[PDB]
Amino acid sequence: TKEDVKSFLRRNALLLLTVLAVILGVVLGFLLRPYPLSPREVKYFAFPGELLMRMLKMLILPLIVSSLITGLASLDAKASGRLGMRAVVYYMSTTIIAVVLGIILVLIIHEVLDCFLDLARNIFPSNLVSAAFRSYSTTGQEVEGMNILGLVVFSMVFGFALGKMGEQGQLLVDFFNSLNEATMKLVAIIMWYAPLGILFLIAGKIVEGQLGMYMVTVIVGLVIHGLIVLPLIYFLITRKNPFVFIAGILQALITALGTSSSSATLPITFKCLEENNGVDKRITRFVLPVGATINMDGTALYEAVAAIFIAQVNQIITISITATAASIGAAGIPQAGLVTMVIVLTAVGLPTDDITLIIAVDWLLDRFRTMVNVLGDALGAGIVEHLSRKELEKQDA
Amino acid sequence: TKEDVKSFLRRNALLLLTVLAVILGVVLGFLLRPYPLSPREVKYFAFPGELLMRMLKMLILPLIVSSLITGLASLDAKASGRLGMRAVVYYMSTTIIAVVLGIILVLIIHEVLDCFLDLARNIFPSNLVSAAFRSYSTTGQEVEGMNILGLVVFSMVFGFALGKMGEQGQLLVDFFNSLNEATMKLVAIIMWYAPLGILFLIAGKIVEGQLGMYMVTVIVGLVIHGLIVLPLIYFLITRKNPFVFIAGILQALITALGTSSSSATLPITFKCLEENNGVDKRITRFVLPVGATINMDGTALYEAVAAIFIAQVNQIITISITATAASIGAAGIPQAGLVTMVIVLTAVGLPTDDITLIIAVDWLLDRFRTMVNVLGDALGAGIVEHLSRKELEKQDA
Amino acid sequence: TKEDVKSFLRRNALLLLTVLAVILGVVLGFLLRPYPLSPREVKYFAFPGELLMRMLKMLILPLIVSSLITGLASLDAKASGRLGMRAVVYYMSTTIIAVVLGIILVLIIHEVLDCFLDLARNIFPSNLVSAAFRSYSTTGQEVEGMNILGLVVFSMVFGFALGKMGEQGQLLVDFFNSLNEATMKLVAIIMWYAPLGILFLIAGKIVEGQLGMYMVTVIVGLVIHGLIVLPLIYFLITRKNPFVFIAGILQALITALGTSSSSATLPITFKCLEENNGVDKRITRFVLPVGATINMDGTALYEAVAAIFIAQVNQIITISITATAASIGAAGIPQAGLVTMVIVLTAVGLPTDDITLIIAVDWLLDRFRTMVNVLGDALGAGIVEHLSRKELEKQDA
Ligand SMILES: COc1ccc([C@@H]2C(C#N)=C(N)OC3=C2C(=O)C[C@@H](c2cccc4ccccc24)C3)cc1
Ligand SMILES: COc1ccc([C@@H]2C(C#N)=C(N)OC3=C2C(=O)C[C@@H](c2cccc4ccccc24)C3)cc1
Ligand SMILES: COc1ccc([C@@H]2C(C#N)=C(N)OC3=C2C(=O)C[C@@H](c2cccc4ccccc24)C3)cc1
Ligand SMILES: N[C@H](C(=O)O)[C@H](OCc1cccc(NC(=O)c2ccc(C(F)(F)F)cc2)c1)C(=O)O
Ligand SMILES: N[C@H](C(=O)O)[C@H](OCc1cccc(NC(=O)c2ccc(C(F)(F)F)cc2)c1)C(=O)O
Ligand SMILES: N[C@H](C(=O)O)[C@H](OCc1cccc(NC(=O)c2ccc(C(F)(F)F)cc2)c1)C(=O)O
Repeated sequence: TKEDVKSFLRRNALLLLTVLAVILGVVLGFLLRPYPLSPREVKYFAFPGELLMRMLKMLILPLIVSSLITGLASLDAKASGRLGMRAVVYYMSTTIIAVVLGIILVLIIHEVLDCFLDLARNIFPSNLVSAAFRSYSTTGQEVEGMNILGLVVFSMVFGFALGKMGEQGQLLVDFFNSLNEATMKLVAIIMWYAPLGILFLIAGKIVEGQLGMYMVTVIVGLVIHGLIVLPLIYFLITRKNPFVFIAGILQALITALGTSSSSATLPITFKCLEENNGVDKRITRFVLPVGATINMDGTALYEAVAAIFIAQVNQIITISITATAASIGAAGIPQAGLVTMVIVLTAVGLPTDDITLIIAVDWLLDRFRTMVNVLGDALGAGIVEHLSRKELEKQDA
Repeated sequence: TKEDVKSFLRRNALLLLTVLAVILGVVLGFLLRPYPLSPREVKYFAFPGELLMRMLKMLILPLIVSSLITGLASLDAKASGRLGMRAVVYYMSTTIIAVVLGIILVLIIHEVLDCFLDLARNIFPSNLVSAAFRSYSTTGQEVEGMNILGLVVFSMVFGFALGKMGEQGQLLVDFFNSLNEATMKLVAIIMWYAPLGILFLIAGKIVEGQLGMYMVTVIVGLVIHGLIVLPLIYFLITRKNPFVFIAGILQALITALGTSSSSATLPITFKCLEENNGVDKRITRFVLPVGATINMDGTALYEAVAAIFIAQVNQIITISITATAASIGAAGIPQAGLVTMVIVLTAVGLPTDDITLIIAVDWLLDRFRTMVNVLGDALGAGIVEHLSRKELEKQDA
Repeated sequence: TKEDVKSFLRRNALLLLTVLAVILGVVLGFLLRPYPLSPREVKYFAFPGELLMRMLKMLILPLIVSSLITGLASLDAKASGRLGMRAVVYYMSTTIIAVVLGIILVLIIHEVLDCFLDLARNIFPSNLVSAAFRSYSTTGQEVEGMNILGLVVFSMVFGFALGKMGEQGQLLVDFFNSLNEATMKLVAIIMWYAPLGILFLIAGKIVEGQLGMYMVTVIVGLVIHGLIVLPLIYFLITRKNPFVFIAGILQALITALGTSSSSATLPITFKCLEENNGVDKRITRFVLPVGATINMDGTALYEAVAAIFIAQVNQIITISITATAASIGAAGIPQAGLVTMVIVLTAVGLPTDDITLIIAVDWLLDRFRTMVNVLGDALGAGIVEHLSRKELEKQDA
């Protein structure tokens, strides 16, 4: 039992390094906490964690495009719809269970139109080159930050258009498969930088009562949905140990607990499922890019608790529907999850000005929130893969 | 005669739908006209027509690039110059007849240097990625809106550079031919959205004497050049019925009567000539992208009438040359045709401040103006195709 | 001797034309010098030289990307490191000899932290499409002008990732080799415009004591390092006549003496080495893109003289290290070499406000400064090619 320890210290050496970086990140951060938290000084200390995010976000653009293009071309007309329906039924339910449990824990223990239009404006981009670095935000009208929604949508219909012309449109698919493979080699390179980054990402961010109880409500709620409810969903589908599957994607969850972005961690998550858990590439390039942008189970729970927590200052159907709708939401400027807090409160009738209270604790919750967002699509991949046994068998020979 | 009606209701079902959308567009627009024409309210009603333009303009960038690249590579050194000379002699004459007839109807019934330099600055782009979403406008110096001129020029010399290296540069040509085909599948998809868009595009834009007579001068002038002069040019070249050819490209003219942009309609025009009229792809990818940006017969007529109409408030050679030069013009910010009205009046000596009069009626004229711009290159394609009998025969085997 | 003159007037006809353009450029410039040097008037006269720079800079982006991608894929794991180590040992020494000689001639005859971070932020781009037209400059935070550093770095690791997957990643390499060849055909086209441009580039820029002696210090210093020291380095490696090699790349040096940018001239330099001097493409696509951005021997000499020249108004180790570090420097906004003058003086302790003195003469020195920057990598190519005899032999069959 205590003899086979060295065989684990050599195998998962980097997995121990990113864990030790989480340990040392708490160490160095609290060590430099008594010193002044000057804006420049903080941003200079949080620079090796900043460099990591630049390498990580540069890799997502040629990843999501090449993923969905080959992902839909390598699937039949009915096979693409089937795999999709299996994923959507999973996405909607996992964002509906997290909101239900999220509403229970808080009730037991404790322009809006222009947003709909901008999302629709972003689903159909006016320019593709622009979409690769610009999103639409009304009131000039194009804000900085890649329009992932417009790219995901275009990549799907373009990829499916290739999968409908076959022989002619094989060249482009063979181009996008080599490009997806090249960025999957680049992710193995940037993988080694992760410990040095995850350290300064959480070391630099810790140098920044009534909220005390709220913090535990969400944290425990996320543990019940993520480490209790979600593994039971996997066992109800595959009948395989999920706590061994989750172990394989640890390097992606540990980084999610640092980066706080399912986007920044999607290339590592892609490697953790294609290499460690050995999931079929045909479904990773399909489920993972969509899942990271739409399936946000960690967000659904946090949006529900925050809406009822501010009600203490002062019709659950108007809150449960909006919090599930906020999870699919990715409009305007890219943020930490506070970008959609105005929309979730206006539709019900709660005070919008009560947001400044939760922002002080939000940053530590964001790290746990992202872990569930990644765990949602990660476990979801196995569930969709197991449910698409016929579709994946027919593709070979 | 009245028995073969159902065989037309099933065949050209979408062509009847876009016509009925033009009918219902007049219906719903005038129905909601008594109500307040509030800025937000109008822009929200004109949203399903707005979404259409986003899908349409996203498709032009990978269309014009792939069109001209394969279009010049699939043609010999002399064959490219020949086909080109046939198109230029046609372009210059169709913009010279429309100005002559345009000058007759109005005379019978009724910095400028920095603009030349910006056009030249835009012919040779400083950066290609920039050119895909930015144009040059002096006084920071790069305005939003794709530099079509710089793309058309580069696409030609890049495509011809591939057509000069052959075997080596075949791979890229085979890539750009699959990409042109993929966006031609995407246009068939967006084709079905057109009725729902063309409805709200003209329904939302109708909720917005001396000019009364001017409006008819241009409208009748356009009918004489477009539906009388232009079909006679086609009959003088092909000796085939043009009123059957124009019927094939109806779905592109009906949309031009809505979108008001030969750019937005170029992907539909590409489908209407490659699928309905059965024109050779080798000349569509050649003539159509250039024709939509340079051959503007509807503009030449409107620029001539507007210049002499403002003279009523108060040397035809100084007006006839500038109005033909305004048609080739595509500099600065993309507009509705009023962007070049300062240039056409300064060179002759007419009052520039008299522009605010015609802008109120310009929007309805723009819809008819574009129809002639599309009809110019559409009929032009057949004429060039028929004139390049030897060049297209030698290319096979 | 005087009989074989016509055989040179027909062969190097364009090389005589660009030389005659340098002659006529001095002629027309001084002819129009008595007239008013109005801002607009100057910019309109310097327009045919302006058009040249637009064609030249549009060609660098698809050149450097395709160059380094095929350049590292067509080399073995150790072969890439070897060729690289040979180039780096050459780069660092040529920037160390130019600073040493630069420090001798001037001493015989006569936030800074935010700059380090921005360079590191630019080495790892956050977005690739952005990197193709945007650089990082702190205090919104992304300035206009292609991030060459981030492109050079990415192009290397992406190209090497293809060279590690072989057969799979051969398609993309065969794509990038056809694209590098296409822009090498486009450079032969733009080559003919060079005389008409180089004329108005130096004709328009000449219409714009204590500094008199400083001007000669640098000019003579550059001649000693470039036309005396550098050819001796080539003879110490190849044992071949360098004054015949330099003659082949004349059309690239003559243009450098006009454009004043090693970027703008890199496509011509690429043609002058691949066509005239007959250097192996395998090392041109390797050494040249890097060399133009990092190896700046003309800058190292000018940075050293300017730092000690301003000391006349008032520890050489603090000046010699910074001037060598300024040569590798390419951060923020693209300039004429004055962008790094604040950094080189703050680290030592010299007055930063004394910059406004040398800017009046800097423009004529810049033209000679660039010639050494181009001559550095041009001669460097031959030296690396000769030093990589084994690596280039093993690549064939
Ligand atoms: C809110 O945004 C999304 C985007 C994608 C999806 C689904 C998904 C996932 N996960 C992936 N990878 O592919 C497809 C999906 C479909 O349901 C539709 C499916 C599909 C089937 C058949 C034809 C198609 C043509 C174009 C695009 C998708 C198509 C592909 C769901 C919601
Ligand atoms: C104002 O802007 C334009 C742009 C294009 C054109 C003509 C055209 C049309 N329509 C198309 N499709 O191709 C060519 C044209 C030529 O006349 C030139 C022709 C050509 C022949 C031979 C070599 C070439 C090399 C580079 C570019 C074009 C070349 C191609 C005319 C005016
Ligand atoms: C300041 O910026 C630079 C960038 C490049 C270089 C060198 C160079 C030149 N000149 C070129 N063409 O390629 C390589 C170089 C290496 O030293 C490293 C070399 C290399 C070898 C092995 C594996 C690599 C993997 C990724 C990138 C480069 C790699 C390639 C030096 C400094
Ligand atoms: N931390 C969460 C959280 O990034 O998944 C989430 O972050 C805020 C947020 C809100 C709405 C949309 C997003 N979108 C992304 O970060 C994103 C996710 C994935 C991609 C993709 F490219 F597909 F990989 C691109 C972008 C993020 C939250 O805190 O609620
Ligand atoms: N409605 C006309 C009218 O778009 O063709 C015309 O619109 C204004 C105008 C003026 C100058 C240039 C343009 N250019 C375009 O709209 C355009 C046309 C074609 C393309 C292309 F990409 F090649 F398809 C790109 C842009 C438009 C007019 O009203 O005179
Ligand atoms: N004239 C010099 C001088 O352009 O090489 C130099 O110009 C200023 C300067 C300073 C720092 C960086 C640069 N970089 C470039 O011009 C540049 C060089 C090469 C490329 C590349 F793309 F690789 F070809 C891109 C950009 C220029 C100087 O005067 O010191």
